[PDB]
Amino acid sequence: KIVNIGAVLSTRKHEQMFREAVNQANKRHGSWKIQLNATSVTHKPNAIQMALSVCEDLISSQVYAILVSHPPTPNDHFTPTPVSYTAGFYRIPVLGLTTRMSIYSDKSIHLSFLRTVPPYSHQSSVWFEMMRVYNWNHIILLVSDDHEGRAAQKRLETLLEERESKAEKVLQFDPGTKNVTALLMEARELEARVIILSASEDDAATVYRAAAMLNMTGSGYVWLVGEREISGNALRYAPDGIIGLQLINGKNESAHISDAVGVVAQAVHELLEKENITDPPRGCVGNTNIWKTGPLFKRVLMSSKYADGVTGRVEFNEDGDRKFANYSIMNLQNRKLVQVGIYNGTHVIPNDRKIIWPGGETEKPRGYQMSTRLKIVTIHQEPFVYVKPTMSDGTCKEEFTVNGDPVKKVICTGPNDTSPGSPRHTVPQCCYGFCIDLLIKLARTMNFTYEVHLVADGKFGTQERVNNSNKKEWNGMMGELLSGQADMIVAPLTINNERAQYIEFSKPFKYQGLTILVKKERITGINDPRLRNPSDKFIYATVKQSSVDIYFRRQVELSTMYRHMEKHNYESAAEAIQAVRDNKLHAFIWDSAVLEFEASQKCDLVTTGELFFRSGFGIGMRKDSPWKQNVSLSILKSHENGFMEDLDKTWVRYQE
Amino acid sequence: LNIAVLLGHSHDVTERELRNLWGPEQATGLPLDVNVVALLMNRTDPKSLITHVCDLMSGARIHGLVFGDDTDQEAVAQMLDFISSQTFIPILGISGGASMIMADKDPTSTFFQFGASIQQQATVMLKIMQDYDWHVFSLVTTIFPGYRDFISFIKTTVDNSFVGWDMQNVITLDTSFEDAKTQVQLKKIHSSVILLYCSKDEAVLILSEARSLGLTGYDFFWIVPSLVSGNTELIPKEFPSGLISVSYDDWDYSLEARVRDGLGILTTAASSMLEKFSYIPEAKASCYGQPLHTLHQFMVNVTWDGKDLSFTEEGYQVHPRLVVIVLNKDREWEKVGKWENQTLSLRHAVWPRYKSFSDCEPDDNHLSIVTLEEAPFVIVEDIDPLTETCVRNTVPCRKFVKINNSTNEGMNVKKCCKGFCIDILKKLSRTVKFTYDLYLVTNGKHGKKVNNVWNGMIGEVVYQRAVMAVGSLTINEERSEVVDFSVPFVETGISVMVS
Amino acid sequence: PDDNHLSIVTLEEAPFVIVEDIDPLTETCVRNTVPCRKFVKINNSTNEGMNVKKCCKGFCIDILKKLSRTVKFTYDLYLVTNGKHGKKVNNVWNGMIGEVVYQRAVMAVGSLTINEERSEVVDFSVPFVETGISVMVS
Ligand SMILES: *[C@@H]1O[C@H](CO)[C@@H](O[C@@H]2O[C@H](CO)[C@@H](O)[C@H](O)[C@H]2NC(C)=O)[C@H](O)[C@H]1NC(C)=O
Ligand SMILES: *[C@@H]1O[C@H](CO)[C@@H](O[C@@H]2O[C@H](CO)[C@@H](O)[C@H](O)[C@H]2NC(C)=O)[C@H](O)[C@H]1NC(C)=O
Ligand SMILES: *[C@@H]1O[C@H](CO)[C@@H](O[C@@H]2O[C@H](CO)[C@@H](O)[C@H](O)[C@H]2NC(C)=O)[C@H](O)[C@H]1NC(C)=O
Ligand SMILES: *[C@@H]1O[C@H](CO)[C@@H](O[C@@H]2O[C@H](CO)[C@@H](O)[C@H](O)[C@H]2NC(C)=O)[C@H](O)[C@H]1NC(C)=O
Ligand SMILES: *[C@@H]1O[C@H](CO)[C@@H](O)[C@H](O)[C@H]1NC(C)=O
Ligand SMILES: *[C@@H]1O[C@H](CO)[C@@H](O)[C@H](O)[C@H]1NC(C)=O
Ligand SMILES: *[C@@H]1O[C@H](CO)[C@@H](O)[C@H](O)[C@H]1NC(C)=O
Ligand SMILES: *[C@@H]1O[C@H](CO)[C@@H](O)[C@H](O)[C@H]1NC(C)=O
Ligand SMILES: *[C@@H]1O[C@H](CO)[C@@H](O)[C@H](O)[C@H]1NC(C)=O
Ligand SMILES: *[C@@H]1O[C@H](CO)[C@@H](O)[C@H](O)[C@H]1NC(C)=O
Ligand SMILES: *[C@@H]1O[C@H](CO)[C@@H](O)[C@H](O)[C@H]1NC(C)=O
Ligand SMILES: *[C@@H]1O[C@H](CO)[C@@H](O)[C@H](O)[C@H]1NC(C)=O
Ligand SMILES: *[C@@H]1O[C@H](CO)[C@@H](O)[C@H](O)[C@H]1NC(C)=O
Ligand SMILES: *[C@@H]1O[C@H](CO)[C@@H](O)[C@H](O)[C@H]1NC(C)=O
Ligand SMILES: *[C@@H]1O[C@H](CO)[C@@H](O)[C@H](O)[C@H]1NC(C)=O
Ligand SMILES: *[C@@H]1O[C@H](CO)[C@@H](O)[C@H](O)[C@H]1NC(C)=O
Ligand SMILES: *[C@@H]1O[C@H](CO)[C@@H](O)[C@H](O)[C@H]1NC(C)=O
Ligand SMILES: *[C@@H]1O[C@H](CO)[C@@H](O)[C@H](O)[C@H]1NC(C)=O
Repeated sequence: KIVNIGAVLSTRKHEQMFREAVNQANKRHGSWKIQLNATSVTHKPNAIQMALSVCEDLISSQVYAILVSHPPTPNDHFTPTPVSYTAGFYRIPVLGLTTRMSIYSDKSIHLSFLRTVPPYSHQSSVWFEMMRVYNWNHIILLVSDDHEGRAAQKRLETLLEERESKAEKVLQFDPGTKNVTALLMEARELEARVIILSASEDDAATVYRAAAMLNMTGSGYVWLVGEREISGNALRYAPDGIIGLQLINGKNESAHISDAVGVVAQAVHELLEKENITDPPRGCVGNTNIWKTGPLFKRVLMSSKYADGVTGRVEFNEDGDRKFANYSIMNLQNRKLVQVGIYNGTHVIPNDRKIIWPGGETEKPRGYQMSTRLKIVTIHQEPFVYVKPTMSDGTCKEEFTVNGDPVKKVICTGPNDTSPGSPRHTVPQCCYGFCIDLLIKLARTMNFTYEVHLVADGKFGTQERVNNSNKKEWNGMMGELLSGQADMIVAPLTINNERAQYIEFSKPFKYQGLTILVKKERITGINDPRLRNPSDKFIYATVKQSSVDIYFRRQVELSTMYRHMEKHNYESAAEAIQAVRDNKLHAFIWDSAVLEFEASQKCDLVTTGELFFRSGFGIGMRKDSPWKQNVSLSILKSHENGFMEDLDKTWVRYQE
Repeated sequence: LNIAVLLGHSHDVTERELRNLWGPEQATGLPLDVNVVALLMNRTDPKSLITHVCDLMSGARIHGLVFGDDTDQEAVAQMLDFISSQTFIPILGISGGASMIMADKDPTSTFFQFGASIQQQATVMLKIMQDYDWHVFSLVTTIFPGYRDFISFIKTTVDNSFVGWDMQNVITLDTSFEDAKTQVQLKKIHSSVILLYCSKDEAVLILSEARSLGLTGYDFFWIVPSLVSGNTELIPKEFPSGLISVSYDDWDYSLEARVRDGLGILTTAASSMLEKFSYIPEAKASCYGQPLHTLHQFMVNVTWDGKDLSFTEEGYQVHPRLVVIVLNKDREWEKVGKWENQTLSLRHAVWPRYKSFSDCEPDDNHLSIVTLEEAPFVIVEDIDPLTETCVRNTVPCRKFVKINNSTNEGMNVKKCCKGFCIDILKKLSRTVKFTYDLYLVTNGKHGKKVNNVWNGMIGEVVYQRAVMAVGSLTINEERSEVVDFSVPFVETGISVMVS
Repeated sequence: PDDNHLSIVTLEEAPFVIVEDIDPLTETCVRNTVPCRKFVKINNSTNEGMNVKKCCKGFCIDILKKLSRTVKFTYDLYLVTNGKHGKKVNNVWNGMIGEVVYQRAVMAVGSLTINEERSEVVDFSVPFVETGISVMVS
């Protein structure tokens, strides 16, 4: 009765420590006839002969559990891989002791690998625990390493799924490149200042240099990294006040080997309690079959609970990782690594030392430096947003109304419609009218500046499917909203169901419905049954990728018109007005007050009598944001007085 | 180039046809030194595998490696992935354990399999579910590794469709089931289609628990990936007759066609990379005592013999060969669904019950119903190409379309029915609570006794090929003689149209 | 976890919440209506009262029924007894606004206008009908 245990080990002193741990494992574990034998191998510079030596030693040895504890002296990459693959061929368990790569967490590669150390991805758990201490909710994730950092990003999005509060922006790039300053500018432009990095040494030193070039060590900035960033040459160029994580006894090798041998020993003494016990044979002689109680012994190792340990209480999770590991939380007090906190698995306790921040005093960084400037996008709506080219040099002609009130114009930026069809300049331009003056009143109410720009292409924005993999995307003003290019859509935006699922809406400032523009012979709205089956004499359509398209796509009895007007959709409303003025159409489907304004302009343009889809123009907004309550309250304050009536007296009520 | 093709098999297949596999091929021979070496093997232990790989690398500096397998040992492909991570040898697996799916690779690794990823197989399964309009479903997974990416890709794919997949909860497990609290997770399932992601050792117990809890009706459906569908011979009794699986094992493309495609990929990469730089093959000297232009970033633009055998960034195939199989009442696997560049091609647009899981199923609610096109009653239209789905007021149907007169063979092209009688059928299915298989007639018009032979819907109902004709149909004396009618619902006599 | 017994207060108006007696011959509301109760004080001397069960129909009742058939929640509907919609009197709200603020009513399904002070003290849904102010003459 013997049990063979293999060990892949570095030194010669820890070989004696492994033999001493085998001797101590046979001390108090009963007078049973079982014994424990020790087998140790050393390094080779190339990994092929490492796997060759391991298989030639351990096929002849018939071991049960293999301990692998490679310290990376020449290279920090994938040295415990071959022993893991070799024993995972025969499904023999490998206990990794010094490696921490998250590629070992995926058991689709390593079928029979466990480890008594926690990987870097569970550091993200601590980073989630960094959010509950200071009540932080918006973070900026910068992942450098694409090898294992996607697993840490997935773990962070999994742990933030319980709060249902996503990160503000996640960024991924390639290790090795240096010029990553545009990523830093994208991290700059957002209101949050919490920066979370997981990287190797060299890319961390690169982004430390590039952040020192860009004032990112000042006040408000919060830097939160792991173990690989507080060492090497990255520690030489680390910004002061940084918060890092460190493994308590993570390189203490002797006690770690002893605790692993105790784990293996109690697993063996539990394995002898059961029957149907086999041995992994000499696999080099024609043995392609796996060891039959492989998953059984693996299930023993996964559910192996322990209360003994020199480092502490060791326990495996559902993925074979070290649970409830104590961490040190380190601060960099002017190029001095200072321990400022301890991490049990459920809670953080700081010590008597104070957490000196990267900025000025010891006050906590409320990392929401909210912007007084808001990116505003709108479309050229003729009764609402007049867009007109500048007079002399980027300036607007000061035009007066009928009462001598100066028209409050703004310097927006207007690109042309066809960028390859003509030399496209993207010149600034003048914006005024209804919604522009509403925005000027809103900026008059609350102290915030603004930058009005326009949409790249004249579409509101629809749920449009992209060609590869049939994936849904958004375009137009909503496509520029969700891409971060916009912050607040003040525009004639139609409220419906599909938009409010993704973005938020204020209370509507305009109440109107859909109606029909004709040339005057009665039509009498949508309830004319002859338009239900149209022909070449009923030529009518709507704006391409408008809200009318979605509203007619939902209602199934309006499908036939939806299968007609899809052949004649136009890019903008004014093109349809000019087409129906020359009698190239017969009707048009659009909102109420715009067509009433066009009827006030041109007497031949006639709106119909019926009315449907009584909805409201409101302000298109972002997600959870501090511009939800007071914007709606300011619109409602504009509704309770006669200011909306005065804006109607400017353009809506105004006849000609 | 210097290319070795190894076959670790059990069924004895000779090797000189692999030597002839290059001879009449490569009509435009751009490389100047191409020699293939075919080897056979019966033992797949990694010591001997690495030994033979080092012997072949010392064997006149072999630069390309092809490995086939007939067994289920998937770790051999991982050992080949480790070998390619060190010796810088492009290695292509074929079948068996040589092409079973592993998740992520290394940039030093140039090993690439012949198989489809679990994400593309999830796209396959959701395409199958889209083509039958089985919208409401459930997802049941376990703690087998590779489940978080599976559930994540399903959650992204539901959020990237116009279908509106009314999905139930995602049910996982914890341990070997006590049948106490996992049973509570299983009792909440009441929808039809269940996607099951678990290993073959677990799937027998899970389907036995589902059969013991009445989750194996013909209303229900069970679709599994290739994780449980391994050996075609090994079929336990607990598999439900009506199981739909997907695997890339094709009986039309054997191992010889696969190694021919692998040699085509290797010769295409060698002849196309030679046009940029000449001295591309630079093998490692020996395996004892330790590059700019590699084929790791050149494998994307490959096309040999018309086959689009392009590769992905994760190491998979862009257009891989998938096979959609079912489990019939004969307890065997039948090849059903084949594949286009992107979409599915079904051999049977008619999906029958596959009712007999065993003899313990006495129920009956499906009704074979034929109709006929009438312009105010039954409007039959093409399916919407934007969604590949009949719009919600319409119902799916088939039409046995024949392109041309002399050929009797036709295709059951799926179309969408709407109108008045379709609304009547939907409200009857709401009230009486039954199902149906609505289809069209190709014999002709409503009904006429052509020499003691009825045509159209009357010929369907009298000869019992259709259960009832819910579609629009006039009633007169002889029609009331041969079949039976219901109460009338619309005052339809005759009339005369004039100016 | 039982967080769906939603207590809902409503207000008597003619075009929206038609509040009728139950049928005395059948003791059952007709099935196109909903049940409700009203806390009517019988004696004027003290604060005793009874919850008389009555029937409700109309426009907002159909909105409540379609919400109950779409979102699939239970609802416990009752009339307000303190008076009209509500007004801040001595910094004390009353009406449906008071029943939502003092947490006896979860939501106000009945007909209710929107101004700044209500949007301060409670939160409205989206508007479903264009109802401003208006002037009736002959
Ligand atoms: C117990 O382990 C020892 C040490 O690994 C084994 O002794 C080795 O046996 C091999 C047999 O080929 C010899 O080549 C070595 O010289 C021995 N060890 C040394 C000095 O390196 C021993 O065989 C094992 N006994 C068993 C079977 O339990
Ligand atoms: C951490 O490193 C220290 C270095 O001293 C080690 O701890 C001692 O190890 C020796 C040899 O095993 C023991 O006799 C002592 O009991 C340990 N220190 C104490 C508690 O006095 C060890 O390698 C690592 N782990 C520990 C136990 O801290
Ligand atoms: C680490 O472990 C200690 C126990 O040793 C945890 O202390 C418990 O914490 C919870 C929540 O704060 C309390 O309700 C219990 O009363 C505590 N029990 C004891 C015995 O202390 C501690 O929370 C963990 N994390 C740290 C370091 O705070
Ligand atoms: C929205 O407007 C309200 C108006 O009351 C603002 O609330 C006040 O602002 C201060 C700012 O420090 C807050 O402390 C208080 O909640 C309010 N005043 C007091 C003393 O009651 C609110 O800040 C505005 N929110 C934004 C910025 O949109
Ligand atoms: C490369 O380096 C410069 C250095 O300032 C950096 O600003 C920029 O992002 C990169 N390219 C340029 C010159 O735009
Ligand atoms: C950093 O801050 C200063 C503030 O005066 C300003 O010149 C600029 O934003 C940055 N200049 C550098 C690169 O030091
Ligand atoms: C354990 O071994 C006995 C004797 O070889 C065998 O009969 C039995 O099948 C095994 N255990 C199981 C699987 O019940
Ligand atoms: C962490 O440290 C505390 C204090 O020494 C100890 O009680 C606890 O058991 C440790 N946990 C582990 C698993 O190291
Ligand atoms: C945008 O529009 C005009 C007219 O289409 C075009 O000539 C020019 O490229 C742009 N603006 C200027 C500079 O006129
Ligand atoms: C404008 O901002 C300043 C600085 O934060 C603040 O003092 C003031 O109250 C704000 N409001 C006005 C009056 O515009
Ligand atoms: C996808 O196809 C559409 C046409 O349906 C085309 O406009 C678009 O350019 C294609 N690709 C992109 C960039 O989405
Ligand atoms: C396995 O293959 C080798 C090489 O072909 C051969 O020498 C050996 O005899 C085979 N083993 C058996 C038992 O067939
Ligand atoms: C691949 O090469 C061919 C050469 O004709 C050509 O289709 C094109 O240049 C390339 N296409 C891709 C996908 O790079
Ligand atoms: C793939 O598409 C091409 C046309 O681009 C077509 O010729 C070919 O037949 C398609 N392949 C399949 C499998 O249908
Ligand atoms: C039927 O006729 C058309 C036109 O001649 C022809 O293109 C088609 O191939 C024929 N179909 C067959 C062969 O059944
Ligand atoms: C044969 O079928 C074609 C349609 O595919 C049709 O145009 C033609 O009239 C048919 N021939 C006859 C006379 O049956
Ligand atoms: C109200 O009070 C009167 C006596 O004053 C009594 O008769 C009556 O029953 C009371 N109302 C009730 C309790 O219904
Ligand atoms: C108050 O007094 C009157 C007297 O008839 C009677 O209706 C009842 O007692 C009370 N009515 C009210 C207001 O409930």
